[PDB]
Amino acid sequence: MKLNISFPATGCQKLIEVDDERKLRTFYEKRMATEVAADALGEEWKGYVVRISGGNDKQGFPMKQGVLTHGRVRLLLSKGHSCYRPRRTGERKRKSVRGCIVDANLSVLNLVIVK
Amino acid sequence: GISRDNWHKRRKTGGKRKPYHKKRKYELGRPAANTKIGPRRIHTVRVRGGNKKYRALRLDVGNFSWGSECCTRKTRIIDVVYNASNNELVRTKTLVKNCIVLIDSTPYRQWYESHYALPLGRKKGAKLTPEEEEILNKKRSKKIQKKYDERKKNAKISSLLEEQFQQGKLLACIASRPGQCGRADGYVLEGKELEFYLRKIKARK
Amino acid sequence: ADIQTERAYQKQPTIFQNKKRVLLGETGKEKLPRYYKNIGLGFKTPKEAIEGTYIDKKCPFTGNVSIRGRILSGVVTKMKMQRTIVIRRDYLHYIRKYNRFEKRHKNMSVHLSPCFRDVQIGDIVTVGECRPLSKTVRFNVLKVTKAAGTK
Amino acid sequence: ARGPKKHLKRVAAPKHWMLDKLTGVFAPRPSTGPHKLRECLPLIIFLRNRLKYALTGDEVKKICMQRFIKIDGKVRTDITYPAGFMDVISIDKTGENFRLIYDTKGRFAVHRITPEEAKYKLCKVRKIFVGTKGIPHLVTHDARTIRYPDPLIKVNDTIQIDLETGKITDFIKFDTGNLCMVTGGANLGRIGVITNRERHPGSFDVVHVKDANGNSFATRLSNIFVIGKGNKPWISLPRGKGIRLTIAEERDKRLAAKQSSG
RNA sequence: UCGCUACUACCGAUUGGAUGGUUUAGUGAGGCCCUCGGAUCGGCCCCGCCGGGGUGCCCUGGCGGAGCGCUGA
RNA sequence: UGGUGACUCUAGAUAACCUCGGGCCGAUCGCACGCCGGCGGCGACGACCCAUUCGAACGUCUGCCCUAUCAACUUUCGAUGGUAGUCGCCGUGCCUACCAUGGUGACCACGGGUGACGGGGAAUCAGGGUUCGAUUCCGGAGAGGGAGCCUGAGAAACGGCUACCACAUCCAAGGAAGGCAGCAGGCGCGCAAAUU
RNA sequence: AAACUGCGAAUGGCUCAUUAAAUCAGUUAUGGUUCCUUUGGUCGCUCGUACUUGGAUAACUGUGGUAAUUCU
Repeated sequence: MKLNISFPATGCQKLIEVDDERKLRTFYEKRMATEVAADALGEEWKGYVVRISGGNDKQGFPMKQGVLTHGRVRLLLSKGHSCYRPRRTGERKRKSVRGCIVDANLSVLNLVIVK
Repeated sequence: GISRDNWHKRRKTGGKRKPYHKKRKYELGRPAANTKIGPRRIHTVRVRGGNKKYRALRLDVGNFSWGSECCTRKTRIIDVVYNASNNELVRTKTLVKNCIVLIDSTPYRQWYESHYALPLGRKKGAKLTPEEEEILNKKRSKKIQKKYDERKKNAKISSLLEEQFQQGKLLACIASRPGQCGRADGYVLEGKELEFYLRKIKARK
Repeated sequence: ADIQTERAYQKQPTIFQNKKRVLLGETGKEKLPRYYKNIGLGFKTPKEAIEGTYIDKKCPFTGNVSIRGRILSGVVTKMKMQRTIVIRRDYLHYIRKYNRFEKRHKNMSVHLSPCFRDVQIGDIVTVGECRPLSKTVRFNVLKVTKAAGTK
Repeated sequence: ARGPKKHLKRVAAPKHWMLDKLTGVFAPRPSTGPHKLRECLPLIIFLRNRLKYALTGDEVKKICMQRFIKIDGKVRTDITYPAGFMDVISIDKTGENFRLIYDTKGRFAVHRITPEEAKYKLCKVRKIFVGTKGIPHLVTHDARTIRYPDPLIKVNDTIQIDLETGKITDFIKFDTGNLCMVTGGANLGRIGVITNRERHPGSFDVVHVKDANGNSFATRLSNIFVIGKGNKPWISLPRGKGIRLTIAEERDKRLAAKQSSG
């Protein structure tokens, strides 16, 4: 597991690799874009709350906000969706996409320090 | 996925055609979106040339025409009483063209009492509220007191209409196609057409 | 009532038949004005088209069809439908090798208006081209002359 | 196909353009415009093939792109703009003026014309309709619509358009005794006086025409363009006067005209 | 009438297997249309910390929060 | 008012409607520069509607090879017609409800076949004929086999997408990507056909 | 340069498997329909912040995932 933590006011990202379980036990079974308390990550994470903005799974497939599935799902994506940009007008491709609920089957957790 | 081609049929002699192409796009047909009674909901379609079709799914008002008085007002559609294609379309309350509907007579009653100064559809007890006393018993000028009584001679109504005005519900017949224009217009049934469809509804039960 | 045999109301759609009248109109006469029109190629509108009570939306004298294209002819063979008959056209096809002809025939289903009443089979009839009226019908009967074995 | 064609093969071109067989597979394919593509001469054929000004289909681009070419007094930067009948081509850098009139053999012709005549053209009225709060219109064979026409203009007549303003100046009506040019068929490019007009209601009117030598011919009504009132043409005419010579005397003209040499 | 060598095709056990075309019945991917659904994204409010303008009250700027508020996507 | 051979046409008048998945009535760019704070000249993009052009579609009439060891077919499940509508760009059993019982057939329907895409044409030929026409022009169809769509003025599009059946490429085994009846080229097939 | 926007990619090319009143040819019809474009018309014809309105998003910067794709 890695965290791509980004602070929007100072505009600096950081990739922080975490290999534990107790540091990520607060993050499980949560959806995308919910404000959790990133406190159990370490000693310097006291007053920080952090929202889960996205993520990839172990095979590289990104997460999407609508799908409430614990695993991967095929979806037919058009223009204006995520995880897909068309090459032709009206071209709609079916791609596979990981759901929005956080698991241990992820590689990156995009995190936004909101406070 | 409907196709309204002519080549999926048999010939006049009865022989069946082996087809010479697959289904082309200009042969298409779309599903019947049957217009029901409810608060308005239209969904626009994109048809050939980029034009618009207003596929209405629920309709509640529509302007109708009292033909013999030259009066077009926007009423409220109540019911479906008889449909001369299929009668399962009456129990489903589907508005199609040429289906006989019940409308609300109140905009025509307000026009009649304003134009002829006669009480229409009132009961015999005649409880007349003062807000329409001023249009039924107004103060008239010198040239207007003869104009209203000049209108008052030919202000007769066929008695089949006044029984509908008693209960407040006129019979009307839709003359526009609601699944293609999104409106439910039409006309009020008068005279021989009225006493045809009346006995059709009466013999229906 | 001699018209309204259907389940909807048969009505000539251009004519308004609910005009308000006065006491000399209700006591005088119940007059239905009728819609007729002139087909423009020298076919006389029959007096039955101007005096009838029939209602037909594909009649070429009272309904909504316009006659345009080929004007043809044929003789009547089968009158067994509602408002439409079967005429057969007879022609000779030239075969080039033998320098001879051969008898040939083709049928047409064709719409017969109710103004042409008392039509027997076996008489010549002029037909006129219009839009498709049904799956097989594209001509409309224009004038009926009687077979020479009449009187 | 699915949707419209954008190419023209060469053998499938109009015969009167006189494109040879061996120069290419494709022919210039006229743009949509005022004229039918069978009834027009594109501007690339008038510059390269007829006038011999250009030599390739890139020099027509280099000529038209200097805005040196006005077709009916408006500058044309399309080389496949369909110029048709009675269209005035003004080239001002050289000083010439042409009008596209058919000649006696069914083609167009290089007809140089005086700039005093190039301020007007004739059109033929094709449909007259009212509308839009009761305002009457014309439609001519160039798709020129001229609202508020004279009430005595009807269908198949001839107006005279002023080309700087777009307005009608005076007209000719369809009658007998009027001088007409045939603009279609096998009598195309022929000039004669209207003798007779036979009516066929539900079909086409046939208009019998009489030459200036006595040669009568007929056409359908749509191939008839009234040029003059009486016998006087309101436009100039080509070197031949719209009078088709039979091939015997057309041979005699050559074998007697070579004998003026030395 | 009656003796040698081989091919063509059919019958040909084997209820030998594999695949098409018509239909009986059952099932029915995927798209579209309808009725729902509502993950999320705004906006308008309401107070709290407060400036200026006008005259305790109104409009403005920074935010913050909460509500099954009430609307849009 | 104007028209056609013929309108239920074109215009006119009156009463109303006008779709929140909205109908137009310009919050746009450039070049020369100005005339008495206003008034500007040429263009470029747009734009509802009308006309035209380029078409497309659906129809009318007439026409095609062999076969009777194919003589009756079509009609539950639309076959022929009538009425009312649904759908559709629109005309129509196109489709649905209720009816009527019709429609085609030795003048060869219906069924099967074709070493059948149709024409313009080609070979041969006294005159008549016979046979070929995959092939560069016109028209149709189709992109491995059926099917369904998105976008758009236009496609049921395959050098677009989504499935299924048939093949088949990579793979770290979780997945990913395909479509030469385009030009070359390869294999196979075959008597039989050229340069990556 | 890039990327957004517009337009095209529905033409051209290839082949002849289907298909026998079908395709197609000649002849007519749309008075029974759609038509990007071009050309001409029309575009103060409506009686009811403007000396200029609102929110995003690429390219870009920066941090990543996947063995792998014109993936994101």
